[PDB]
Amino acid sequence: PRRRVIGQRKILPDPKFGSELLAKFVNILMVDGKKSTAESIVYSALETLAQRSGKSELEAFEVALENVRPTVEVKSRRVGGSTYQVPVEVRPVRRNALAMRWIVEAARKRGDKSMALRLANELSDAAENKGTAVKKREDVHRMAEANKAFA
Amino acid sequence: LDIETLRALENALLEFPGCAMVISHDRWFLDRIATHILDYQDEGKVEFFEGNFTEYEEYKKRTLGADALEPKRIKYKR
Amino acid sequence: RKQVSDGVAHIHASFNNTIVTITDRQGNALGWATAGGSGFRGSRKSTPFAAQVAAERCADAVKEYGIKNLEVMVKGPGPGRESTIRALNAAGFRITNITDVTPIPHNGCRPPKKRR
Amino acid sequence: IKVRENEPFDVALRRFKRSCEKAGVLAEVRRREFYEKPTTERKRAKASAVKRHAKKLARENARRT
RNA sequence: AGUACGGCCGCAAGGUUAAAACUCAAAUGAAUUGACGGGGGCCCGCACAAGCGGUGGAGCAUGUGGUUUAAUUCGAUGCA
RNA sequence: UUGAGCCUUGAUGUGUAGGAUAGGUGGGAGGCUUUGAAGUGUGGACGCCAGUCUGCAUGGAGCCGACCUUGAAAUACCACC
Ligand SMILES: [Mg+2]
Ligand SMILES: [Mg+2]
Repeated sequence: PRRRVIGQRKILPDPKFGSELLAKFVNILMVDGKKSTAESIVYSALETLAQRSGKSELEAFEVALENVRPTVEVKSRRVGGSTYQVPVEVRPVRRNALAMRWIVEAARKRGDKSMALRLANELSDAAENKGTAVKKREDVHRMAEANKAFA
Repeated sequence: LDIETLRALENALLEFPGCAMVISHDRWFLDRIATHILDYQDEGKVEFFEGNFTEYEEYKKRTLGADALEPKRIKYKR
Repeated sequence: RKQVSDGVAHIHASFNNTIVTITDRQGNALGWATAGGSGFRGSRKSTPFAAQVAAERCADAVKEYGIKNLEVMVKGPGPGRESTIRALNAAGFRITNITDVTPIPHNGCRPPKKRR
Repeated sequence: IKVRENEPFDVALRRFKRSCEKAGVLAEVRRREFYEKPTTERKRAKASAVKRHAKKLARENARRT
């Protein structure tokens, strides 16, 4: 914010798979402080994706992530009383965060079955460049291309 | 239908609360209204794609194949 | 066609638009493109990018002539009076020389009143 | 204005031509100022410039870095 | 009120010379301390930005306004 | 400078099967090329992209039919086309 540089919280590794990448995903899907529910959904959905993809557990998560994590984004950057969005690059840390938020939001849409399946479908579509999350990354990528004049 | 009735139908379809499935061969008319693409291919596979025609083409470009020549234009005479 | 070898690229950079014309050495226009008419109509047509695109759009549509060298003539105060030679060079052209033909009166006609 | 490249440049710098006004004079002859706004403008222009010298003259300043 | 009237000057626009009745207890200059500025500089804070979750829609609870009432006791009224 | 027509000279005709771009009947036999080749290097045009037509260069005598399993046969002329 205004004054300082704030610290980090360093997160805790995911129980079943020793990667903090999936731990942050569980935290994003978390609602109302119910972490046991959040991990239960993620574990089940990632397991029923292992039957749909072939990659074991984590490769099939990253190849979904790498498809929906963007590279540039437009933010309101007025100068002279302006109303146009300057396309700017996204730092690598935010790229994962924007990817996870988009996947979870899309999964909360596309109501087909319980949350286990809705998540499972979305990562499978992300793994093949098809879902609503990968569509959203294209919308922002297309909104930055339209604004590429401003730099 | 002509272009005028076509545009009127497109507007009426847009102002629809329910849902519709439209079979057509007019790519432009289908593109101006379609939100989910159900496209038939060879060997009886019906590829389903949630999105409009712009993002359908973008998905194909994202995972595409290298060629562009459909026809042969065989003949009539002899 | 006509396989012209040495051409002349005219950059008309205004505060609101950029116009690129590649002619021959005698001033016969071969092709032209504008930042405004290249899909940037609005507040984005007065940007160094829109002039760069108009130079790509004007390097295209003169490939029929096989132009190798380009004498560049820049004219006007504009955002795209520099981001255009880079696009002309990046389109395979060999910039022979660059000239700023910007009309400066020797204290001639009276300009308009300033906008308050 | 005109610039010749010789054999190797890849670097055409006639943007370095700021010795010629071009921009400063295009931005000025583009509007009718007044017969006397330039008179006021130039008087303001170097009433400030002389003061800047009347400050640069005072180089015996205190305040310990 | 540099106005009216009268002179003089002007093709005219008008210029110049130039009052009074009446009316007010001030008008005014410079500088001071503040406050304010769609003035400038620096800095801040959930102020914005980045997010999460709400309210405004529905039912009910509670308070208020109004309106009713024999009385709907009185008080609190931007933030506060 | 053109527009239109007409006569010539060229160039051109990818279905499937076929050796590979096969217009139609021909009507006949072998001619073609050596008046320098079946080619390699090169340039343009067409290109249903397989490709065959082309201006050249030293080298210049071998390319198809005929044989048939394809609805048809082999630019091997002038034809009126
Ligand atoms: Mg007077
Ligand atoms: Mg008078």
